[PDB]
Amino acid sequence: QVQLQQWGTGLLKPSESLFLTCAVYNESMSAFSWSWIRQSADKGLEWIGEIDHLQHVNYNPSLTGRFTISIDTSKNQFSLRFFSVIAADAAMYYCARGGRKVYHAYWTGYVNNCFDPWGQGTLVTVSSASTKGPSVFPLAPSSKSTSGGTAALGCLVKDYFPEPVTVSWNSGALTSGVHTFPAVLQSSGLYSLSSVVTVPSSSLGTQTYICNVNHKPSNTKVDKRVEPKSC
Amino acid sequence: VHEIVLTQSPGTLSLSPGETASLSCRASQSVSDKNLAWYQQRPGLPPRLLIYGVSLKNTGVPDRFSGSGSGTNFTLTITSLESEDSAVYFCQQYGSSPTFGQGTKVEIKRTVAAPSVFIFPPSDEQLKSGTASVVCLLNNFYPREAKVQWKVDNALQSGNSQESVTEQDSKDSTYSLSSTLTLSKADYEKHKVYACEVTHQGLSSPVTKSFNRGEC
Ligand SMILES: *[C@@H]1O[C@H](CO[C@@H]2O[C@@H](C)[C@@H](O)[C@@H](O)[C@@H]2O)[C@@H](O[C@@H]2O[C@H](CO)[C@@H](O[C@@H]3O[C@H](CO[C@H]4O[C@H](CO)[C@@H](O)[C@H](O)[C@@H]4O)[C@@H](O)[C@H](O)[C@@H]3O)[C@H](O)[C@H]2NC(C)=O)[C@H](O)[C@H]1NC(C)=O
Ligand SMILES: *[C@@H]1O[C@H](CO)[C@@H](O)[C@H](O)[C@H]1NC(C)=O
Repeated sequence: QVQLQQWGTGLLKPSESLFLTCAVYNESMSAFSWSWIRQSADKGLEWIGEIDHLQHVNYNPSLTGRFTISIDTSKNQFSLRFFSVIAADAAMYYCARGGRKVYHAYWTGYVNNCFDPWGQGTLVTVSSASTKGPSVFPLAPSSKSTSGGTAALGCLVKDYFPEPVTVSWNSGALTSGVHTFPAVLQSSGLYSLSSVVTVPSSSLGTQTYICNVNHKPSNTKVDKRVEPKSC
Repeated sequence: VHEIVLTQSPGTLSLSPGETASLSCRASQSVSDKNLAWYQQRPGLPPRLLIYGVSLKNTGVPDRFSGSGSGTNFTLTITSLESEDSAVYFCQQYGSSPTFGQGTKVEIKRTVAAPSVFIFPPSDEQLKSGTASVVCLLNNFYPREAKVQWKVDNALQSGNSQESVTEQDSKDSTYSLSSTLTLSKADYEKHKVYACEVTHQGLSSPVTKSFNRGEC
């Protein structure tokens, strides 16, 4: 199974250089073209550029000159480097396997320049604000009944920057009924999100509920137990 | 070389299971040969290739996904719609330098489901920090339209809260909404009754969840 794994630093100040790398497993670099694609809320999906095993590139004409794509055919990795980012470069950046190589007499071409599979994506934030780890506050259910059959509990992941954070429950053992909401940007410039789960009200006294919060930009990792609130 | 702009219509489509979805993708100029692809995207995931070569399906794509068209007019057809088809669909041309459409969001209709409403008081941990966040949860409702009103000692709150909504669940086709009313600890302790009033067509009347601060 072909797999693309990517990494790189996502948060950077304006006029700073972005550098992302994509490792290709279970595939020869010379059998396909390899592209970088970004996705933002303002511009949607934007193809950035592509490269082949001969180090030949083709760039987005609206972005040419602002970046360069390189390939390491021996290590099965290719990279993207923006020389000096601007605010409009904030987006989710993906790598993908592009067109498939076709053999001709004395040359080779590429057909069907669509993208499959994709990398997991690297979220890029362009800001001069410093990183900040979140506080994890419980969204406690009541010891008395809030709805007789089903209770809701959760965690408030508040005042962090930048995106993203991950939330699981009971180290992944609890997934049913979990809702992790999109974060909101507060007036202070810090993000805040909630993750909730609905559980049987009879389990509140016996079953332990722990939200696993991870904010990798700040290396803030918290396991917060959520207890019923009694009066 | 210049970029061929792809325009998708409609922006949003809402259909019941079993119906047929028809998604349009118009190109500003002719797309050579059959150099168009279709993608399906779900939250937190990269786009998933469905169709390439206008009509050729990707591995694992059911027969109910079919594409057609040529020149500047292309269409993605999804028959026998299912709940998991709730997603955003993009078209992409590769006749010139690759460009994408803006996407069409497909909502899958379901039976009316009233929201289960839960209110959460601020935690003692946060109150020590000098701030108080009150949270209201609307769980698993449909349709998407819903009204959340915060009331603090019967004072209607306007502009003092923020909310976010999950994308439509791929299994039960519901939405959920989280709303956060944040105050300073000083302003929080000036009032007693904190209420969340929810209006939704699945409810026979608006539901209010509330608590009294400092009575515990
Ligand atoms: C890359 O993808 C391969 C699979 O893809 C194949 O291999 C690559 C190299 C290309 O040639 C593709 O075209 C191919 O399709 C993954 O490798 C496979 O990993 C699985 C494990 O997930 C291996 O399966 C194991 O086999 C063990 C031995 O099986 C023997 O015993 C069983 C039982 O008696 C018997 O039935 C069998 O016939 C063998 O005799 C087994 O103990 C274990 O439990 C497991 O089933 C499989 O063999 C691997 N294939 C190859 C060719 O090595 C890579 O994991 C993947 N890499 C990445 C990074 O994604
Ligand atoms: C584009 O195709 C759709 C169906 O495939 C059709 O309904 C529509 O009229 C076409 N538009 C043009 C301009 O050809």
